Amino acid sequence: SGFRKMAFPSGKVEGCMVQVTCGTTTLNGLWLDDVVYCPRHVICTSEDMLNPNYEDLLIRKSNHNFLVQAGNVQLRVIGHSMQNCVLKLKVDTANPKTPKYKFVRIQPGQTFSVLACYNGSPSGVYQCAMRPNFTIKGSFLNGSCGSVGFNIDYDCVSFCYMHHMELPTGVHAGTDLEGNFYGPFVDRQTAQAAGTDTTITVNVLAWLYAAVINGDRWFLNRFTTTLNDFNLVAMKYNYEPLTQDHVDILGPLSAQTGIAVLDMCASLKELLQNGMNGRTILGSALLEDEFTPFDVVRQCSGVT
Amino acid sequence: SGFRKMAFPSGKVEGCMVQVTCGTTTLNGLWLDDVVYCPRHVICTSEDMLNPNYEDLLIRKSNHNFLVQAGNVQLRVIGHSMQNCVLKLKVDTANPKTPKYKFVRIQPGQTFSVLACYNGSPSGVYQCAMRPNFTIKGSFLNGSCGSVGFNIDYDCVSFCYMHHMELPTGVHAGTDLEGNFYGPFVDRQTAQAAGTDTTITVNVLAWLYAAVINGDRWFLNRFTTTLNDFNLVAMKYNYEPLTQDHVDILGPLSAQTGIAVLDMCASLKELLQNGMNGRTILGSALLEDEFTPFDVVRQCSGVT
Ligand SMILES: *CC(=O)N1CCN(Cc2cnc(Cc3ccccc3)s2)CC1
Ligand SMILES: *CC(=O)N1CCN(Cc2cnc(Cc3ccccc3)s2)CC1
Repeated sequence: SGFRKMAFPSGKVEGCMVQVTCGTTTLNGLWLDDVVYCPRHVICTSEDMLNPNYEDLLIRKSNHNFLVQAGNVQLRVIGHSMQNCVLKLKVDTANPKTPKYKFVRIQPGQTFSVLACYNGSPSGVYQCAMRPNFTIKGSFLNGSCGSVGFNIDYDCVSFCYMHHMELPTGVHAGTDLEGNFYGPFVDRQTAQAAGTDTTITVNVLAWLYAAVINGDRWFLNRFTTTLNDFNLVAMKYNYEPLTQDHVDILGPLSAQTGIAVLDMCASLKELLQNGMNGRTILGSALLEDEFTPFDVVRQCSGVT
Repeated sequence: SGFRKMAFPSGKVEGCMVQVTCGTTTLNGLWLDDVVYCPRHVICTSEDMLNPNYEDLLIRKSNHNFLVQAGNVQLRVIGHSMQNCVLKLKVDTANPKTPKYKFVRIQPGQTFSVLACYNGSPSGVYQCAMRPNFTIKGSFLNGSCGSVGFNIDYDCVSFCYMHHMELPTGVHAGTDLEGNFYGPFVDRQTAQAAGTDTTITVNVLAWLYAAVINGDRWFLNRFTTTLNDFNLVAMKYNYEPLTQDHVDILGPLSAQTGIAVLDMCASLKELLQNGMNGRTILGSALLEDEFTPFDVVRQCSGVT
């Protein structure tokens, strides 16, 4: 028993982290097979970041300008190309620690682990969610760009995020491993405001199910509701609308606990309307939304 | 910017996890050099756990009864011994992935990362703290025993915890790597109640400093207090007494923010007395106590 904000084991990803330096900028790269992926803003000076023309800046760079170091050994760059907002640096050596992998583009509400790195070296691992406004709330200092987000399915690492920037409000933006930003963000030091950071309703319900499985049951009430009634309340509280797809995904949790999804929605509705009254659920005084239904099943079952 | 509950990268520890089976019980083992460490209750049947005499049960076990598997390859056991509540299984092969390591016994209030494992395979990593009542609030299912807690200092892993049991209240108990339980707990299926789970005051103050460094400043007030006055309030709220040693340890955070430790104590005193009033600090609606002052400095500076 017990329920924790749990990250995937990071070993498979640690073996892929490298340092990439172009001129005076050093950030992280992801080395998979004979390609190193990194944010294209590694070619920028702090002056360039204000309004960079990446194609033009890249013309002044040659393979030998990209210094790639894996541990304390230098990798030989034999090609370079820009794919959207990432650079792909072809090296002459395949990463011998390359795990089975995929590049996936996640949907808002999906969680993933981040291996925060500096100078190609891992500093820590934590769990994030792609917010409904396409930002993530991470922990990233200067030098952390190029750190990646991922999920693991037994032995296959699905990379979903590469860190590129921090908005003026302290929230984070990045791309998938094809270099496409999540949301409307651009790799430019310009006015970029995030939209409404709504709560991931389906995740909150999954976490309420985890609470029941782990013994926290005070919030269970004698009520039920409908999808439409619940959604009127969810709209009022800046929660994402709950769909039949979300109800279906919560089916295994509903089956395990014997609590119908709509009954849990009515418990959530009362928590939104009445608050916690100074009480806690799974050690939290707020409704946690960074556990998906899959995460709750995975953690409550013990998938390795 | 941003502040997350961050675990150490788990790769160095993943390379040490093995499966240990004795009869019908399978749990995790830690393989360092040519020794595999595991909870001694691996020799128990569910019937034995009620009142086990470990020395007597161990007499009926031989080296060949301890099945140790690292990945899909079997390790040859050439010796076995009991040290307190752990068994040390000498194998004929040194773990080629053994990192630089130490065995440390932590004090309450200290944090560490846990690599939750099942059948010698890593499932996830999360951050814990040794509670003042010597329990930890983990996420452990049956089969997770033998999973370990650790800290890392650059390339040296300091192992501090091995998981042994869950109390009837859903909290966890275990040993250091010398096999001595933290607290008064015993490896027996018997009535073991935990003492008061008080809040780790020095950790809360460190986390308030992290909040200020990361932009959350609403809770800063116009007041100050003294150690004795603050401690009268801390006693009332089941917070650990703050000592001059704790004040000294908070010195670098005080210096970085320009907020004197006693002024932060006065902010904490008002938060205890008035509550949060529906507001949050670093995404939390409660005062977080599982970040030490060292953790805050480490994360806010980017140590790898
Ligand atoms: C996320 C990440 O690692 N990066 C993107 C943001 N930059 C910010 C900086 C750029 N240059 C720096 C050093 C400097 C400061 C002032 C004048 C000249 C150079 S920090 C870091 C990389
Ligand atoms: C923490 C950990 O991994 N362990 C300590 C607690 N045991 C509990 C169990 C013991 N035997 C089990 C299977 C069984 C159930 C009922 C009757 C006979 C066998 S679960 C697991 C290991």
